[PDB]
Amino acid sequence: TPITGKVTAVIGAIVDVHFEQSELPAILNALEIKTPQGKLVLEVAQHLGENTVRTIAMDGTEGLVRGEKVLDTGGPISVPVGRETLGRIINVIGEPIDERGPIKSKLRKPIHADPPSFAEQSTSAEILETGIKVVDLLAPYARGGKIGLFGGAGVGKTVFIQELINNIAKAHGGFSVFTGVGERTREGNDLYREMKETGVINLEGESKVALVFGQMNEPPGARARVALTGLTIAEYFRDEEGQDVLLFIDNIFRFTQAGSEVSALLGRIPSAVGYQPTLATDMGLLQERITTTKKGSVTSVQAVYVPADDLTDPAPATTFAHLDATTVLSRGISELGIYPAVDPLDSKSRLLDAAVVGQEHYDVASKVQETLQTYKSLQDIIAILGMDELSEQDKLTVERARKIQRFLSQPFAVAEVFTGIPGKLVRLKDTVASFKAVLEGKYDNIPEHAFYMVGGIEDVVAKAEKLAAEAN
Amino acid sequence: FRDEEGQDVLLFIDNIFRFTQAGSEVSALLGRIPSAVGYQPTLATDMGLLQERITTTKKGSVTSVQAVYVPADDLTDPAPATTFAHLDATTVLSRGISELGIYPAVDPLDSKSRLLDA
Amino acid sequence: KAQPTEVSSILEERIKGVSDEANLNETGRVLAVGDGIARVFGLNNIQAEELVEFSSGVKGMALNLEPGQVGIVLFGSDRLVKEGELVKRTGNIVDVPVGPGLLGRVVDALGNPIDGKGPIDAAGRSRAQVKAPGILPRRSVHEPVQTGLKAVDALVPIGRGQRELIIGDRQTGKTAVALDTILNQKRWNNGSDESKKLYCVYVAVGQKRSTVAQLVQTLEQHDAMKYSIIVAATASEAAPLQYLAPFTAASIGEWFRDNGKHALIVYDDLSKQAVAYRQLSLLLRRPPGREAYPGDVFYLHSRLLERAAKLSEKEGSGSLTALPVIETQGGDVSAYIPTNVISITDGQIFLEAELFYKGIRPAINVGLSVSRVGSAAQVKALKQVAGSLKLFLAQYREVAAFAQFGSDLDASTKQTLVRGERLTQLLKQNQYSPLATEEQVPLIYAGVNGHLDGIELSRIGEFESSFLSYLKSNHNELLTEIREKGELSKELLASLKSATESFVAT
Amino acid sequence: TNVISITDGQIFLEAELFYKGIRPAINVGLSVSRVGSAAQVKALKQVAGSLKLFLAQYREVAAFAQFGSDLDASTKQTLVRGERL
Amino acid sequence: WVRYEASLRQLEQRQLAKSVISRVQSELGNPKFQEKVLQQSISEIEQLLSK
Amino acid sequence: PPPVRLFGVEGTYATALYQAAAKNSSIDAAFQSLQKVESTVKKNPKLGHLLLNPALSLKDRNSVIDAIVETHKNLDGYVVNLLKVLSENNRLGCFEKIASDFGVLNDAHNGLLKGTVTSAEPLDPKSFKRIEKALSASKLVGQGKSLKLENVVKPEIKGGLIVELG
Repeated sequence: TPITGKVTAVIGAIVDVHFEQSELPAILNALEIKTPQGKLVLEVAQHLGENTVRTIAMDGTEGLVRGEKVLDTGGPISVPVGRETLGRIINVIGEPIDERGPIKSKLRKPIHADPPSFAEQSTSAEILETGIKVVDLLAPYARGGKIGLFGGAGVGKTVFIQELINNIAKAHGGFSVFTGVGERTREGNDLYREMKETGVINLEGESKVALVFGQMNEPPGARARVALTGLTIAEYFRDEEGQDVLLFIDNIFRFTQAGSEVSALLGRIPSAVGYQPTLATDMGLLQERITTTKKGSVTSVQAVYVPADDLTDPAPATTFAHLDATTVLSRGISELGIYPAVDPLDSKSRLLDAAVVGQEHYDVASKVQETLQTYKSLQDIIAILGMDELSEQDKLTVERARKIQRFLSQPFAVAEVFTGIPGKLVRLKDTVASFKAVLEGKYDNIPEHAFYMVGGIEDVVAKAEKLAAEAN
Repeated sequence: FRDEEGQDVLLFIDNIFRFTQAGSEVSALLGRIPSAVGYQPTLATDMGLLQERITTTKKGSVTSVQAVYVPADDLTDPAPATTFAHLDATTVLSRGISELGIYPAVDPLDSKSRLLDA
Repeated sequence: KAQPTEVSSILEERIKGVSDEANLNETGRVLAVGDGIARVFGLNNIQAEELVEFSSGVKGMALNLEPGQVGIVLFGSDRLVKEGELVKRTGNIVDVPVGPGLLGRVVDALGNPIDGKGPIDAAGRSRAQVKAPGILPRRSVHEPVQTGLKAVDALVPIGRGQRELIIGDRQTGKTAVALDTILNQKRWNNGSDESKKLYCVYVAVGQKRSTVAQLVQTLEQHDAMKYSIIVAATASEAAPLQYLAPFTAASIGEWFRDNGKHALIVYDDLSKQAVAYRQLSLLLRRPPGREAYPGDVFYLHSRLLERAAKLSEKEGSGSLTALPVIETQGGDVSAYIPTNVISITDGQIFLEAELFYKGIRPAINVGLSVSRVGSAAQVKALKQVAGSLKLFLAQYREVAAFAQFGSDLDASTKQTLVRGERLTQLLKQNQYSPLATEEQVPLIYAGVNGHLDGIELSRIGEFESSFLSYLKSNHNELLTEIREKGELSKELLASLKSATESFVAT
Repeated sequence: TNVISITDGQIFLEAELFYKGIRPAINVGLSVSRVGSAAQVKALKQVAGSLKLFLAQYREVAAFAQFGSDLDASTKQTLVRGERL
Repeated sequence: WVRYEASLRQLEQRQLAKSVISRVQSELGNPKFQEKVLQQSISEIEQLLSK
Repeated sequence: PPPVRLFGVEGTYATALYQAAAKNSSIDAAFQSLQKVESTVKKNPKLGHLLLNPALSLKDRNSVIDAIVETHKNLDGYVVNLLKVLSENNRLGCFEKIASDFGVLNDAHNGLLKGTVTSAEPLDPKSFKRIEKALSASKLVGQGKSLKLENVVKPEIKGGLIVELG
């Protein structure tokens, strides 16, 4: 028979339905309340007893008359799945946000589903080449891994994700996807535009990208569950399709923020930094679910917007563990003017080892990091006394390090909006050789300002010659 | 022991900093709201009671010796400052630049003795 | 006023009809009230977030439809209200009297006029919390605009839907930055061009009513009230009013932009709106969140800002560009509300404390300020020709970044420092003096071409005025073209070079 | 804090050391071990008894070399010994 | 002159309200509330019989 | 399902009593013992009102409940069990007695004062609310006609504000 429930109370976005019958809706299942403006599905979140279960809204909470008949799907939100998803930017409910109508999905797996099996986890050391210098040498990107770009508020996260998308997708060799949570509306529009223009999603042809957008506008529950819907689409595209699938999550910190906003109204006592009482557990359940098992390859880009620009925040701290190749970008480096903004002394990839990208590459990165750390360590005495007051060896290292830091930025293909230069993708081997040379003084006399926003050391020398022509 | 034997009965406390950690853990473990230190409401009462237990009487004295572990230069903590200004004489045994070539491992400079008069 | 008598008769006739069709027998009775929040029983079938009409006269929203006791905040003073007074269900979600007629009128929380001008017509009364356009109904920033004051605006534009943000200390006059930004709705809006029209609608969230009067007078005297609807929420006004005000501005922005004309908005000090949400949450029953402020601070802030966008031609290619203004303490960029909002808004213009007393009436931290769209949607004068001038702005800002205590390594750095410092002493567009899309590039172009840089730095304060007047009455054709042709061509660059020689001469 | 009050000690691997190239990154000065060499094979002990003091001296000259200037014989010798160790 | 006119117009509504206070006091003072009770009863009867 | 949930606040006990007794007939039977109990409590100013105090001991609470039940079989039915359960669960249920009465009215009587612009204290004990309402109102107007004074119709305030604010 039909299951109907009456909305007993709607407080904030955490609504209550007192399904006054025997078989109450299951936890983590979908309850549908028929608001006149749509299907305000709900996530039955806590069986508060007395035939009352508290739900998280998957849409607007305004105007829900206390006592609306709520019909229960019974199982999890059945996100449509299949190749048909490609080219359609689904919504958090799986509803096709693309004004192309319903998408004919052969099936629909549950949004919530079991994580990868502990014994089905294909360990890999393959490095995916993205071309950006910090991505090139300082922290390799694991092919079919989970690279997290935990970084400050828009201080490079959106642009870095966009450039990486425009880079990897063309040669993705599979069926990628894009999942956003709390995405800036204009940024979401721009991402859709770039995917359409790059040919990644062909409107009337083959599409290698299927999108699920969870922009910040939505209700908190929608913001939290949108990334879960993306992860379900991704895992379905990884096992069933069995081919490499690149799923990128933007501002996964917004998912934790949704958890934080929901939890307080959900009756959980306040936790650390007021964060949701279940930060790590939920973040794992929505992160550990994403992995490249033997069933298929998963390229995961999970940007985390470290609140308060201080990675000491408990949510970013819990985020740091579950991600493999961490490329931290912080406002300190940005304020120096370097667009790529990567904190080279911090951003590291455990995918990078001696036997991973080359003994020479490992030594090059080690020397570069040592030099930059020396510069940071001596910055205090430099400011207090001056460059002259210290050693000429120390002065030489400081000058080389300043040149290296000024070499860290690069022109990215979509960032040409800001720097204005057509984008430059530095070859991994070429970049390693360039850095080894620059530390070794094969171009130590080139100009510092001719080291920023160029390609490899070849473009560096070309820029030095151009500066010799113009600056004089 | 002081009450009965009436001899100058020593008194050593292992880690009064650990004692304070335990007191705060009790307060939080209790329903009480720990706020008379900013993280501890009972710190005043319990710490004062324990310290004033070390008392000198006309019959005799029960000299105490409490060890206030330094939470690595915790100058901020109100309870550590209450303990440090809850005594009279002390000795500072640092592991850095004080255990260096010293079996006593003490720092005769930073030490103090209020009882020290000619 | 016989018209007042007629209005009284019409209103009392409406009231007599209402009484005859009361249809209110089991409607709720306010159980208790306080802090602008009233706990009311009954109202057994009240739709969520619907205004409730209260006997004491002051109405209020109904936020928490708790089990039984439905919580309705009071959008007005409590000295009138009392427990047990009847609570009448308005039956409608909170909707704002919205439409083009509100022009020049200052409206209260839901839209009650407060100046004393009587009724203002309506082109729709929509709910205060509308769902913003998604992906497909959204679009890029393909149409630029002018911020009016040069105000580092050619540097970091403010385009179609550019959700820019600001910050500052108390009495930082960031409000004045907003006011000048609005005044630029007189060099395009006051014409007849819808494509140039950016019908601004400021806000007044929690300001001393005297400051409201100052704003109204400054709007009228410079003839701004012809194009700016300034929704008001007094500090003396009640907390629910201040909290709902940003939603009212959102409603007005929808009523304008949704019609298909390119419109703009500038929320007032939104820190007061956050404090109001704090009052609403921490006072009714909701447990506090991070930074002791209510948990959904980001939710409210987004639901305000995310309403603003730039729809596509599918929706009419209109836009509601927004300039939300947030306030800190001590110019604190690093704060819960400030940092969280800076994630939401797409542009930032940081106003400091030192510079606010150090060197500039604008005192906009050029290096700190940024906008997520510099290329797309910038003044075609400032980029299509002066794109090198924008890169030079970034470069000279980086140059002045290092100009604290380093020695004189060479002459190149010193020359860059002197020229950029003259430029910075120049670029501050004086208060309430919006005049831009005519010689924007001129400052950097002359600095690199050595026209103004040869002048004394202090003297530039009048040299710029003389150069502008010379371009106006002498280079009138070229200056007017730079205004209208939409670009400063190499030929126009040469003619401007000739005009620059003339300015250098006389 | 609770662990450092209950545990045996620490190898407080500060991020600067690992960034300074020293992988593994036991910041020797910030390290600690209550048990110590008494729980060690003395073959290690005969050399560690000097290793610890040499690292300690290097800690004493780290600031002096941070200034990047000359000094006496003991200081320069200590700096070279510490960097080499 | 225009400002004086605007202020006098406001004075008009203020004086109208002030006399309305006396007008309301008349309503209670005169037992037209007796003449109002039957009207209230009839209006309520019609309202209840409406649906 | 009960006629309508009473929104808790120590009304959970009364709601449960209504539901359980509604499993049986236990309708007039339930309300009768409750009415007798409330009358008995009123019949003892002290020791039955001061007996409704938190300070009463658990033995004291059980004993007081037992003594109140000792008035012959005036505590007949499931009300005895409910009283004993409250004797340790929640001491005060005079409001729960009124809530039990409210549930009884909801089961059988219904009706409450209309209001609108009238402050009358009448009742319309009939299931339907489309016929008897007018008769009840007209009768209460033409019979008794007590203090139903809302002072004046709020529309006076409405017009006064409307005119006074342009």
